[PDB]
Amino acid sequence: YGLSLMVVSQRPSEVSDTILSQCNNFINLRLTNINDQNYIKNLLPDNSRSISEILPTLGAGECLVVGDSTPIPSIVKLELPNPEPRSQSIKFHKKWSESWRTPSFEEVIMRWRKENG
Amino acid sequence: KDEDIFILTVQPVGIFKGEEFFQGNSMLPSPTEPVFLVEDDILNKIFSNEKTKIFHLG
Repeated sequence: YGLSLMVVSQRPSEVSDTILSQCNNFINLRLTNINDQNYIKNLLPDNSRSISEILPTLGAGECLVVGDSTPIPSIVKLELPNPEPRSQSIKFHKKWSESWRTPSFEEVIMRWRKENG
Repeated sequence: KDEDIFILTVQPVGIFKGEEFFQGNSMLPSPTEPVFLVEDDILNKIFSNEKTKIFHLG
């Protein structure tokens, strides 16, 4: 019917094996856990397992590509996108270095009861 | 051959270029390639971040 899935994860050993068994193309970044490496090796072909020993030593921007679309499993260096994704934290340490601030409790004790509850 | 030779075993931890440190190397040295020890200042530079809200541990 024309539908495809891209599954992104950082703990492969905690995802269902039913869905990960339908994957044909694998992009692997740095991994430092033995269980994850063993699971990936079991999922990956033997020739990739021979070169899989480079997973703990992979740097920044380099990924191991394995699958049918490539003639040989390889190591590829990518380039940064433009624009770049970014999250929104509150920087605990940076805020803790400022002066003392007093929140307005009168306003925040409201909105617990919008009109009468 | 009645001569003493001192041999060492080493394992890499990263690669640095210029005056900054990055994790991971993905490249390995070849035979006939020099080694140049290390100085105490570069360790201080690596383990002391430039601002970025440094927190001293020990």
